[PDB]
Amino acid sequence: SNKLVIEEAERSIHDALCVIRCLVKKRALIAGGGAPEIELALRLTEYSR
Amino acid sequence: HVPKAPGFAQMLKEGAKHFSGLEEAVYRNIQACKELAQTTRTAYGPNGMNKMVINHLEKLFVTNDAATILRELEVQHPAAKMIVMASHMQEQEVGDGTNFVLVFAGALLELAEELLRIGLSVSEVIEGYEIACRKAHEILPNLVCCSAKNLRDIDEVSSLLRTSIMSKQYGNEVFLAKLIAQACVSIFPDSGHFNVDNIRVCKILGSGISSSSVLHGMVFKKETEGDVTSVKDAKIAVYSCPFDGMITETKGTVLIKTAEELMNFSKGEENLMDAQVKAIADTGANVVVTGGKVADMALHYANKYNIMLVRLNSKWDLRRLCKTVGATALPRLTPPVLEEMGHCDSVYLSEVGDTQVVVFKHEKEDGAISTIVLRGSTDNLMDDIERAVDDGVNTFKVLTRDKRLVPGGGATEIELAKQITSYGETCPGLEQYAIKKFAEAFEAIPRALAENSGVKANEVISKLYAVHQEGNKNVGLDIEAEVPAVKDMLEAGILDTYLGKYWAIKLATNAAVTVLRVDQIIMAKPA
Amino acid sequence: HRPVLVLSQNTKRESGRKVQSGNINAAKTIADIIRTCLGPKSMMKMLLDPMGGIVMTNDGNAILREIQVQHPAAKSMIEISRTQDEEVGDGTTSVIILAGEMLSVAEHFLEQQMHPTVVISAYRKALDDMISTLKKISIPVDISDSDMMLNIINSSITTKAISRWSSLACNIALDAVKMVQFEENGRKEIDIKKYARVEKIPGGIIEDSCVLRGVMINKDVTHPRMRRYIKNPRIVLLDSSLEYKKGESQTDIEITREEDFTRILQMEEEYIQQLCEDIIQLKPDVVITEKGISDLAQHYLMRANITAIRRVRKTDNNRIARACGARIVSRPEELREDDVGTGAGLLEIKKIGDEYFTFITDCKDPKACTILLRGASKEILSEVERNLQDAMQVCRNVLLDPQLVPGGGASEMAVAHALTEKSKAMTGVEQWPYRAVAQALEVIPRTLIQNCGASTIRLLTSLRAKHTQENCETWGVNGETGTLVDMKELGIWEPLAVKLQTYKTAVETAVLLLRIDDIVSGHKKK
Amino acid sequence: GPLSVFGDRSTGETIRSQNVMAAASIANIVKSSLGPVGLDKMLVDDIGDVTITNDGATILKLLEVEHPAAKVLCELADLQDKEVGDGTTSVVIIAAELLKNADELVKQKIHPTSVISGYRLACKEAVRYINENLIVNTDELGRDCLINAAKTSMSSKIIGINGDFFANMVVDAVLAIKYTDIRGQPRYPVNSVNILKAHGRSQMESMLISGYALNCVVGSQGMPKRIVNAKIACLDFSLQKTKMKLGVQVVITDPEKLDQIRQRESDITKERIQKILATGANVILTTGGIDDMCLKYFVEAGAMAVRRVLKRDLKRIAKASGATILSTLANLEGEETFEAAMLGQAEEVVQERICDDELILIKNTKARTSASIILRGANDFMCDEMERSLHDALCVVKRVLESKSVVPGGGAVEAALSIYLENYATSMGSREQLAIAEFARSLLVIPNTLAVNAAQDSTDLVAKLRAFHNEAQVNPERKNLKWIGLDLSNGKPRDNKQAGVFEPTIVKVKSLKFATEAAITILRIDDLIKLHPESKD
Ligand SMILES: Nc1ncnc2c1ncn2[C@@H]1O[C@H](COP(=O)(O)OP(=O)(O)O)[C@@H](O)[C@H]1O
Ligand SMILES: Nc1ncnc2c1ncn2[C@@H]1O[C@H](COP(=O)(O)OP(=O)(O)O)[C@@H](O)[C@H]1O
Ligand SMILES: Nc1ncnc2c1ncn2[C@@H]1O[C@H](COP(=O)(O)OP(=O)(O)O)[C@@H](O)[C@H]1O
Ligand SMILES: [Mg+2]
Ligand SMILES: [Mg+2]
Repeated sequence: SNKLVIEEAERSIHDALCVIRCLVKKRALIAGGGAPEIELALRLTEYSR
Repeated sequence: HVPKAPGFAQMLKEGAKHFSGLEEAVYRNIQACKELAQTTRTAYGPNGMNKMVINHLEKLFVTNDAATILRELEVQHPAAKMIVMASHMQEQEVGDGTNFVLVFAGALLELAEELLRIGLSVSEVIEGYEIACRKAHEILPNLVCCSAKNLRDIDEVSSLLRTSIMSKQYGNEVFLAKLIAQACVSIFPDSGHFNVDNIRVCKILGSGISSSSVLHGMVFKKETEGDVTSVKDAKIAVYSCPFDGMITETKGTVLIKTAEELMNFSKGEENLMDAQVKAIADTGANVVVTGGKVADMALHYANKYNIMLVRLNSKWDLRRLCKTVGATALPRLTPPVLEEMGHCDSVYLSEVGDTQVVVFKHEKEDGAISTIVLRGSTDNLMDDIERAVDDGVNTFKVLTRDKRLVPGGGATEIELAKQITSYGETCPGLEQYAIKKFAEAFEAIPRALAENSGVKANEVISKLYAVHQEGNKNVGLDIEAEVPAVKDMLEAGILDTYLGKYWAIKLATNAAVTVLRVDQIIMAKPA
Repeated sequence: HRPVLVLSQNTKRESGRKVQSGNINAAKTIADIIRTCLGPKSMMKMLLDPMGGIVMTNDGNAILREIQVQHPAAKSMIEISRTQDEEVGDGTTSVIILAGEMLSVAEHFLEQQMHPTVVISAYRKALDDMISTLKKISIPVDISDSDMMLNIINSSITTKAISRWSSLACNIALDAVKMVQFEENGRKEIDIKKYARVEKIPGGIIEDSCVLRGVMINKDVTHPRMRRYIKNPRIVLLDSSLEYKKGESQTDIEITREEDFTRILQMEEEYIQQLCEDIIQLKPDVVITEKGISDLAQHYLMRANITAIRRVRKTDNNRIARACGARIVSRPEELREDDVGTGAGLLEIKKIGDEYFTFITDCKDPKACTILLRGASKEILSEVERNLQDAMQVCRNVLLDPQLVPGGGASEMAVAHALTEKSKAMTGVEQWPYRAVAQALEVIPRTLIQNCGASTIRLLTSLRAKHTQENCETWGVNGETGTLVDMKELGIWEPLAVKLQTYKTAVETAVLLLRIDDIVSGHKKK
Repeated sequence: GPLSVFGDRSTGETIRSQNVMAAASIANIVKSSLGPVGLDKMLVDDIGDVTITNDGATILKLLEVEHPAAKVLCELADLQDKEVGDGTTSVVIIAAELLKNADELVKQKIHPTSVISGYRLACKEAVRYINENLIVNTDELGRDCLINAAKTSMSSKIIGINGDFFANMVVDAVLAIKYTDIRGQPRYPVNSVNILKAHGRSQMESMLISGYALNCVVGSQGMPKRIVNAKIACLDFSLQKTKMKLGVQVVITDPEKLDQIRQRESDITKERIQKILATGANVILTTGGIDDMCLKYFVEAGAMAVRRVLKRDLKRIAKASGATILSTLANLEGEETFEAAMLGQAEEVVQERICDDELILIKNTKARTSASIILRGANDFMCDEMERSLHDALCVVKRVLESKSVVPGGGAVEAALSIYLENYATSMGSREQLAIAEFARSLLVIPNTLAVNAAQDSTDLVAKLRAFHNEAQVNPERKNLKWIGLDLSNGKPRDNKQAGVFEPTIVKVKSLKFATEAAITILRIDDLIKLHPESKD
């Protein structure tokens, strides 16, 4: 509807095509939404001890 | 190349302008006074709106009264000052109806422009307005239906004062009518001259208007400098001299010649001040109020003989205290007071609204003077209620001068518009057009009441002439709700200032005539 | 220096009563400027131009075009008088006074808390009833009569400055339109601007001014051997040049031999003699072109007894093509017998004030004429030129619409009583603005007595009583004396196209300026 | 420590309050020009040009803005002209009130993504409800639907008369340019109607020229200006002298061959003008240029030649008169053939008087019978207003004839959506129900603005408006109160079905889709960084 929404929709589509681009190089995925940052915080705390 | 037009016959000014004729002088004076009529048209009536007016002193004035607005506006047009000074004469004469002058004379000059541009010059519009003005003073004694004569007490004047209150304080029409009834009737001179200066307003910042009251006495804004603040006998000795002793006038010089006169001078001055304070303590005095300063030796014996001291720095407030408690200001130092003592009921102190005040409250002998203590949330609100209080005191002086009243709220101006139109149709001359335009100026006065209420003024002004068929003469305007279906004014009780209507028609006619006499304007360079 | 976080920078905002009642005072201000230029007792208004010239006139269109205003609603009223100047001739000053009065009564209803769309809807209903009233009081005109057409053009120039020479200016303006009334195909047209040229020459008297039966130009002969007085010339009009110019190419000639350079200089002389031999096959007398004529072309036309004019303008060639009946050709080798201007009368190269003027007059039936104005100076000759333009256009409206309306106040009072009697069946809130349109038409008989100094009370009361009866209905205001004379005896008659354009433009000016409640000023564009 | 940017950074609820005041600065301008009681404005430039208009697109395009949230609403009005064409004051007021009510939600610590997701559930339900509560298509009403929809668009402008003069000229113009397409598409291209302006007589003398009205002159004053049974020759090449190109030069070695080349530049030029004129062609239209040498051949043969016409005007004439737009010579290595069977046809080509200008008219064109409208006004300010009001009126009848569906105007759609979305927010609303409830109050500003500009009762007329629409949804007794609108001339709710207040469906569907999408972008400016202007380095 505006010229500002198309520039954001162009970057959001490129951010969506790059997600599937990472799945071609490495066929592996993890849980999102703050999931691996907690596991990197607990396992490296036990590694530091 | 391009030429220009030089001076012709009398271009001798050094920066001043000049106006001559009807289009350059007369028509421009009308359009300048029309802008003042359209300015205060919104603030006219009970449904009028306030105006935050800031003067050159950078302070705030918010009010709906047209008299106090024009005093702050720095008007510079010369013909516009004539309608301001005509409204200022309405405040000095009766104190109410100052805005009635701006609507009527603003419509008189506006309809005069329709006559100069279609017809007669100023020699016949002025003479036509003067005939209808003399006939307007013959209908006003015929429109009197009620009178403020029977039962001159706090019950009848509580309803006769609501019209001057509801025009500026619409929601507080019941509280301010009872506060002006317990103050104006209580200072009655027993069929004498009603002084409007005997009612003071003590603005105390604090709670809302529901906590306001009227105290029979005076309330000051000063301290005691003592510890005798509880006085129940209240025998007041009022003085105007500074309460510090008796000093000479020319130079003043203590002349010591021996060691005995130096040692006895300090002790002799304390014994001289001790004999003067105990001379008024044996007479039964309790409150000693002075005008000037007070030394430390006078405060020492004031607390010793248990008498209260009051400092009044204003010389005008000292004369009002003499009429409050019934005393006399003595210019000399403290004598034995024979019969010029004051007699109040209770003089105490209380901190109301974080303000320590001194109250000369009368309990038994209630009527000597009155002071309305107003409360408000802002200082700007208390100034607007004080203008509504002063409009209630000025209306009480009108009823003392003339007890007649006319039904307001639009009922008087329609009957004045009908009778002048009857005189205009029976005049076989060329000046009958100005008589018909004089009655249409009365038609625009209930038009401003309907435009401020959100009602269409075309349907409002059509129902007024339809119910005025030669025998009613009382139906005004019902601005309580939309789709009016207007009612009677005597049943509602909307009638005020017959003497106010007698002067506001006369002042606005002479103001509009004086503008039309101006044919040539010679102004100077403003500096 | 941090910028201020604003929106719509350096522009103004204004709405409410200051724009509705502000555009009325801008319309009343322009109507008071030209208020003393409507009746026959009017006065001139001397104006000053930024070029250094002086425009001394009393016409309402020429005054408002010389005024530069800054108010936006004041710029609308100037374009109203420009529209009335192009449609009709003498329909200028009356619209600006009427649109100022229709907005004067419109300001009264805006103070009564009435919506502006109610006044415009009452103005459009009143506009449709003013057109039907003028068509009932009209009168058919015999356009074949000469004395009837002289009374129409005399009524339009009585206000102007040529009312003193009324017996001469009426015969000039009538003969100017009747000559240029040309009809080739099945369509009648009158072009009084491209074919009826009004040329002014300083000197002489105004009584010697007359419309020539033909055209005239300020051009001398190219050679003194050429004749300056031909009885019946055969005029051939050209458009191209009689010279040798470079072609529209990149032509370059390589000269290697000795005889090549002298041959090109001889072929330039033979090319001019070839096109000069092609124009003498029809045996002409006058050759008129728009571009230059070389001296080699002047030599061949000298011994052939041909008078040649050099640099006649393109607008003058289109005007002489209608007078002599010639064809403006642009190829000398494509000349025909129909392209020769036969039927032309006397041709004479006169001199008026140390300057030669080529006169082509005395034609048989010319379709274009030139009005020769001669006066004291160029100042008053611009007045007669602007008055004859207002005198030829009012004759064009009668020849396209032969209906007359009784002017001089009788036109406005005949409709103001028709709007008053029709307003009795309204019975609504639009009844009172419908009555104000009939009262706004009173400003045209108000102006005719304020200019002559008569009373506006004793006369308008008697004039309104004359239209109470349906029999007379044509009583107007006599601007000469100041009494009420019937227009059937005076002879003041205005055309239908003048009075219809006056009422249609004054209402729609009030339609546009009443719907304006906001003004934004301070922005730029490309 | 902080950010070392050379510009300006403002976070928090500062920009969240500035974008609402930026949108309200635009909405408070155009609120006085909505509905039949709306009033026009004045647009004065710095150079002195005055533009009197009331359309929401012409005002916001000429008005300069600075705020980034202000350029969203100004470009929102420009999209309404191309997509719909009259829907371009109502979108700006809705999109600004969508931000005003969402600002009250984010001040209650409600997350704006729930307001964005709450607006999408209310926008898609508003299109679903308006497509299931239409009255009838264009079969029952017939020609009364096209006239009543045209008068609704003209009521906000200068051509809103009580009669049907301007309404009948618009319907007769769109119905005369019915251009069929493949797969059954009766297209109505409204850009082919040449809208001309001339300061002349009143608005009741606006001619409806059945054909085309060319805005050009004849040129040479020796040609017949009226040709009956004319044959139009539409061509686009300059009829000037034969000038050689850059690659071709004239290098002569013989002085005797000089004059034959000079005459050849006009002989090849006049060879084209004699083979296009011997085929019966009387009217020649040219987008290039016809010089003074070639104008003689039309005066001699008695033909009309119009030079320097627009390329957009030549395509409208050649398609409507059956002419072929020819640029050069063609047809399989032919010298000069011109394909004389492909000439145009016309009943009458006549140059009339248009108040001191020249205007060429073509009558009925004998092939397609197109239409052109010549407007008549008082001054040039009214003619620019009459052109914009007529172009918005042509876009209304275009969408009705294409999409045969109309909705009741005058606030009848916004009253029904204000109550259906409140019941829709109660059924499936857990946390986004406050955004759907504020979507209904934002839609109520369209009947609220009609009561302000009419100086009528505000909080009582709209309260009486939704009283009929509430009984039409909760009392299924066939009350038929879905078409209750506003009578701004009287101040009472009326029935828009019998009153003839009709609007197209996509003037409100595309309005609610563009205003909701624009309100999402301005709702995500919680952080804003403004850099310094890089002008002088
Ligand atoms: N209860 C009421 N009903 C109708 N009209 C009222 C009522 N009370 C006051 N008014 C009107 O309000 C107006 C107020 O006028 P005001 O401004 O007080 O005049 P002035 O400025 O001379 O004091 C009066 O003219 C009166 O008619
Ligand atoms: N002899 C006369 N008696 C009365 N009225 C006259 C006479 N001559 C002219 N008038 C009036 O003077 C007016 C002049 O109008 P004018 O300013 O010429 O209009 P425009 O500006 O359109 O040319 C006319 O409307 C006409 O009625
Ligand atoms: N006769 C009428 N009665 C009630 N409302 C009307 C009438 N005519 C028009 N309207 C209203 O006036 C509004 C005008 O909107 P408009 O400014 O034309 O939108 P846009 O700017 O998109 O063209 C419409 O929404 C319509 O509801
Ligand atoms: Mg009062
Ligand atoms: Mg004239």
